[PDB]
Amino acid sequence: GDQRFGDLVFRQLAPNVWQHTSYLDMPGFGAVASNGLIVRDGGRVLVVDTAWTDDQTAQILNWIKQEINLPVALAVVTHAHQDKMGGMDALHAAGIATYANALSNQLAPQEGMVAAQHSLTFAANGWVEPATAPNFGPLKVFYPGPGHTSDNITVGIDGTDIAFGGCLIKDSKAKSLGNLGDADTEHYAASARAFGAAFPKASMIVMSHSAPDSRAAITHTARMADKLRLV
Ligand SMILES: CC1=C(S[C@@H]2CN[C@H](C(=O)N(C)C)C2)C(C(=O)O)=N[C@H]1[C@H](C(=O)O)[C@@H](C)O
Ligand SMILES: [Zn+2]
Ligand SMILES: [Zn+2]
Repeated sequence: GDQRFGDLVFRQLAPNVWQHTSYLDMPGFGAVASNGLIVRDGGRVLVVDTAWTDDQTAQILNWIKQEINLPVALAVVTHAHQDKMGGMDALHAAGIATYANALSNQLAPQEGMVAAQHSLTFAANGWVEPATAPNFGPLKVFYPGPGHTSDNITVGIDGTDIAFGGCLIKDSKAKSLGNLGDADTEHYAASARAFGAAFPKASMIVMSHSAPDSRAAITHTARMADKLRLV
């Protein structure tokens, strides 16, 4: 079901949802996949996560313009690392309104990211304060607590069985939790379980670094995280 477009791969998940995949090329690293989402919300398109680079992100915009040809109303990025926020300048050059966790915007300069134009804040139960996420349509944004990073956020897509874990969630066969340099090893497992609880009807779990998985992804991530906590 994957389709190549330039150096990107797109996979349709639902009538109005596609996963975008881009691959990092510095000289020094493998071709590392990163996934995000494209959501058609009627007469506009919503983007979750940039690609690694501005150029790659501009390719995503060209795919959208060709294959959907509606205006991109907004992008939300799920934390301040390159694979999620590397393409902010391309979004801004295209005049797209960008949203991130307030904490992601505060971290951005230290991480080398361009901050999003707008800051999301969250209630104590983890749900985005809806004043800070105006006209998000089907995107249900949830901060599950610190895990992969302090600022990681997650997104459910209303009307579908899809929830997006970002880099918080790893696939049910993953051997490790990936990059833990910025991780909160005490709270990670609870944050993975909270994501599962926030979207209890989602049966397709989309994540940054593997194909869409079942809910087993969530329970396998929380286990690896608790193993890490107890060492
Ligand atoms: C580096 C990237 C990683 S670690 C990585 C992805 N899966 C890898 C792997 O070794 N597999 C065997 C699948 C290595 C992750 C991550 O594990 O979540 N994401 C990026 C970095 C990150 O998100 O922390 C970039 C954004 O700095
Ligand atoms: Zn990350
Ligand atoms: Zn990642």
